[PDB]
Amino acid sequence: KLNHAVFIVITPSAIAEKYKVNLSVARAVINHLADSQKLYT
Amino acid sequence: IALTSKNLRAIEKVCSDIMKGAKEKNLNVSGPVRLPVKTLRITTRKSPCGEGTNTWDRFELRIYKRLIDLYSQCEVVTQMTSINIDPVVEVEVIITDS
Amino acid sequence: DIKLFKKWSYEEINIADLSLVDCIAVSQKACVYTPHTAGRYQKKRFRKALCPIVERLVNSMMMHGRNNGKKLKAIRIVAYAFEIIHLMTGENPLQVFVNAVQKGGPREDSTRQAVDVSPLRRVNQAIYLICTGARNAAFRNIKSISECLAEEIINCANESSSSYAIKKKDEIERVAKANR
Amino acid sequence: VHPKKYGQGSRQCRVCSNKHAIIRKYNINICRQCFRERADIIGFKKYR
Amino acid sequence: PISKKRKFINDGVFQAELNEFLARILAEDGYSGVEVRIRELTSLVQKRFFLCAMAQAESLRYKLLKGLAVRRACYGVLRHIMESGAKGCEVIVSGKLRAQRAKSMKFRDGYLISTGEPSKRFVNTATRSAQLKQGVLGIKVKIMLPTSILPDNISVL
Amino acid sequence: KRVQTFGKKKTAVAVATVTNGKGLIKLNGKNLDLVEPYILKTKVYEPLWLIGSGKLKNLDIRIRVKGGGQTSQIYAIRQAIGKGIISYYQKYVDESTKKELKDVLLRYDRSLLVGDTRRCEPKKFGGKGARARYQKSY
Amino acid sequence: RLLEPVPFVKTNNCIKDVDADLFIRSYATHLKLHNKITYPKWCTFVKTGKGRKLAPLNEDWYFIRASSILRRLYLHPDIGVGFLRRQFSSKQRRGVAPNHTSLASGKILRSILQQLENLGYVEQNPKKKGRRLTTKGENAINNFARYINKKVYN
RNA sequence: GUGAUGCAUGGCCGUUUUUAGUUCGUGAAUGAUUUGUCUGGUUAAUUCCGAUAACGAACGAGAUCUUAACCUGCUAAUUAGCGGCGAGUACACUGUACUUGCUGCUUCUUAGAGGAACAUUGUGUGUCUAACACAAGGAAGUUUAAGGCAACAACAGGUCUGUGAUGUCCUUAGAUGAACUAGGCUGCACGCGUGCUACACUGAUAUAUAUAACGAGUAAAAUAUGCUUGCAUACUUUUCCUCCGCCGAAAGGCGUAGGUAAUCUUUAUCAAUAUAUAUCGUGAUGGGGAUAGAUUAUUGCAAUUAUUAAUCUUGAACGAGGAAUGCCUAGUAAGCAUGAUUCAUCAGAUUGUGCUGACUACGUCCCUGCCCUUUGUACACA
Ligand SMILES: [Mg+2]
Ligand SMILES: [Mg+2]
Ligand SMILES: [Mg+2]
Ligand SMILES: [Mg+2]
Ligand SMILES: [Mg+2]
Ligand SMILES: [Mg+2]
Ligand SMILES: [Mg+2]
Ligand SMILES: [Mg+2]
Ligand SMILES: [Zn+2]
Repeated sequence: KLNHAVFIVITPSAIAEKYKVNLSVARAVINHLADSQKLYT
Repeated sequence: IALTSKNLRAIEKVCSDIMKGAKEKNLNVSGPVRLPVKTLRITTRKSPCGEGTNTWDRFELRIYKRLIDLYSQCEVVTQMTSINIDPVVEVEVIITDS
Repeated sequence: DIKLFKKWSYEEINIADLSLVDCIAVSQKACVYTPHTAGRYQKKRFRKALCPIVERLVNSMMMHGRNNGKKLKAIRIVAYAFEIIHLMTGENPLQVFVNAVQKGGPREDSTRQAVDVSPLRRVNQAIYLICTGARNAAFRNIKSISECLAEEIINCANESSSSYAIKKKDEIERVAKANR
Repeated sequence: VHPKKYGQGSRQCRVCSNKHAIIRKYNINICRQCFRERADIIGFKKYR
Repeated sequence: PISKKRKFINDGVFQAELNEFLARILAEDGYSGVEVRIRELTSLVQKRFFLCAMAQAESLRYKLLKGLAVRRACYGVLRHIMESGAKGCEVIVSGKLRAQRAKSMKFRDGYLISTGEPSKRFVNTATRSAQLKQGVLGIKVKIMLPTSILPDNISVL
Repeated sequence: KRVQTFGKKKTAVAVATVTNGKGLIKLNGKNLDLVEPYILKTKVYEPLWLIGSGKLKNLDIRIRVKGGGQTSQIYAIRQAIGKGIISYYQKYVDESTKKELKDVLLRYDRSLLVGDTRRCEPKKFGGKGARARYQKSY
Repeated sequence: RLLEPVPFVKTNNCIKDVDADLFIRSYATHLKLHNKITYPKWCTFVKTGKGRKLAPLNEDWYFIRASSILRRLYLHPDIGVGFLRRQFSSKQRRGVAPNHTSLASGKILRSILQQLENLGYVEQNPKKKGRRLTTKGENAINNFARYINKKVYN
């Protein structure tokens, strides 16, 4: 099991791997950074 | 004029004959237009019983509808139609201005 | 100019195998902009040799029943993988793919005793292996398919036994050795 | 007498009065075995 | 008002019915016909409406009914067919026939093509079930007619 | 002036009317900007790229597509374009240029000029598909 | 996002020369800005068609639908309610029995059409068949498309 | 007589078998018989060649038929289009998108007659025989792909529950005939089939966008008069496909419209996979929709043992499946739907049709099953 959390070189999978998070949260993070598959630097 | 029939070659022959008749005189005849052959397909299962690897057989009664136009008087068209003809080719004449 | 994906040109690519060149044609008429060719690659024995490698990869990806006959999706996935390769682990993705292919073929196989492998067959195996591994990685993980596939490709290029395909190849080789 | 107008037992084969397996397309109303025998005379030729 | 498809099928059905009626009536006739003493027949049709194989079959059936030695009859039929200029024939008679169990008996003369659209074209076939002592005897006659040319031949001059 | 040819992939006949004009190129009433999916877009544009965008500033093109699915339609369109441009060249422009264009097309691939002859084979009884029979348990 | 080097010029005149989804979105936005069309009563807790077994999840889906309808109208000569329903059909998974195609809930569509006619965008033609676009409405749509194109160019 | 008997039969169908096999004339070798019909090569093929106590036939194969494949830019033009052109409505430059009204071309649309591939030319392998492999040309090079047709002989295969094809025996008014009223074929500790749906993230969810092909579509009810809900009389749309307009969350309803059909349903688009953008986020989870509970309809004389449909809710098994075993080689597998058949109503079936379009052979006799020569047999019900 791996119950990831919500309350606390860019791709969603990577984000998930790193800080242990839901991928909706990863997406949100990505969006924030910027401010159906993803690629960011 | 609409020529409905079951037998292709016969129908074709009939069409040819009518064309020939037309070519005599006085007839602005549009060429024979054969229509989309709406094929009656029956897929029956062969074998009365349920024995044997159930083979079907696609029958096809393929009706040939044929169509042809003219600018003429009724009697003349009737005369033209009289090529003798027989029970096989079903003829229908339309004598409308429209 | 002639190009693939309007991005990776494959005039820069290199090979250095001979046999593999003979087998896989990325050539003058096997130039292509997007994998989807409606080519007649299986009406002859060796007509699969003319086939571009990207197309083959896409086909391989296409596997597994509930995802079968979804060419476009596969193509998209491969594009994504290529992009990833370009970005992270920076190199011409085509070159990487080629390297992976070179790596991938088991050179000797077992039979009912050890025998050698034709180049085309080896290439095919490599193509299969890479896709299968990727699929495995994807299945009931989270990661995503494109990312996983990309990772696999990179591993193949490296020639490192962390990925599955390479491991399989190694195993096969070992078996062959044991046989003869 | 009970409603015999809409059901399998309502109508029958033209040929042999059988209520089972009637080709009811195009108002042929022949049970299929019989049709198979008379497909020649009706003008149903097997091509493909 | 009735549609073309519907009409055609109906016509076919009518034809079939007519044929069956003729068969029922004319046990004493060399029947083939289907193109329209006879007065009654005409009346019946009105009420309803608002060399050859079939003939040979009928003849055979009649002979059977009369009560011949079977084989002899078949031979005679074959001879007749030959006389009438047939390139080939075939008769089968299966059923009870003398013994209780089984017994299908072939009677070929000239060559009889079976497979292809040529078969469909260049053979007339017919099937009658002659009811007899303790069941039915099963005629099937098959005649290959004079061709308008067969696909197998390549006649060099 | 104006030239009408077709493409053909599976069922999906794309009829390309190639006329004298400014160089727009369209489908029924829509620009080739659309087609539909972004991925396949290149399969329609490819002949143009091969021949050069300047060569088609003399030639307007309209394309009427009918029948088939998506990919097949695209292929048909491509085929129509390939036949179309070349046909135009053969008539109203020179022969050498036409030949050159043909050569270019050949070098790229088949399917642009010559058609894909494949078509859905009839399903057979005892199964769902053409070959695929049902199942025996013994 | 959409833009790219193409081998031709685009006559950005009518809506058929615009990318669809984006255009629809823009139209929805415009509608919202206006407050030209309402959101009846039942809209906020209805299901768009048998097959959906679930609410829209878009908030301003009605507007989007309306926009789509407009586009459809522009595309075709005379278009009914049934046709519209057919257009906005999806696959209905019947759980265990295999999927069928599912006709949309037509009521909402009808309501939308009514609203449009009230506002003066669509037109029930006594000749021919059911409700096409009204000329003014068409013009407006064209203008909007043009605007969108301009924006994209910018 | 949908009684008994398919081991009494007819016809029809299945399998042996879609494989290549069956037979004759004469000749030759006490008899059954053999030869022909074969050591070999070749073929999809007793298909050919070559050898030869045989030579020569005939059916079967092949040919033929039907489609699908590409052309005549010859034959034809509606109920198909393309233009031609008026009339506009929008915007571009100095044409483009869209509707109403009028009427040379045949590329697309329909469908008749023709054409085209024969291993043609090129090069290999082959008794340089029949033939094969490769290359070019070409729409096409595995008889181009697919069917249809189906010899001889059977099986004691199936079917008398398809038949007024049909024998005998039974039954014939307290009928095993017909007709009516329910009930049952669907009942369930369990075993074996054919399927459907799943087990998720290449995915569900929800919006948006895209785009098929084959098709198939015409005794009961309404309204008024006369009398006691019933009958009688008069009169006319409706019985199937549904456009469209309104009501209805939904299903459906009511009103009307076209269509006896290349005209209308509807088809320059009736579908889903597609694709694009959002919500999820690997958690029996929004994967999954079993089982259940309660309505609103429709069909029907009649819906409970729930016809089906819809709405709300119920959230089961299942984390890719053991022993076994099926199907398949190019528009094929698989996925995705959909038309038709049954149909008063009801596809999870069948049968067609399309759409997305893989992998892997391009062979071999290892298994399995057929066939052949030799061989052995005490089997011939093999
Ligand atoms: Mg033959
Ligand atoms: Mg038996
Ligand atoms: Mg012998
Ligand atoms: Mg044959
Ligand atoms: Mg039962
Ligand atoms: Mg069934
Ligand atoms: Mg087996
Ligand atoms: Mg013995
Ligand atoms: Zn009957």
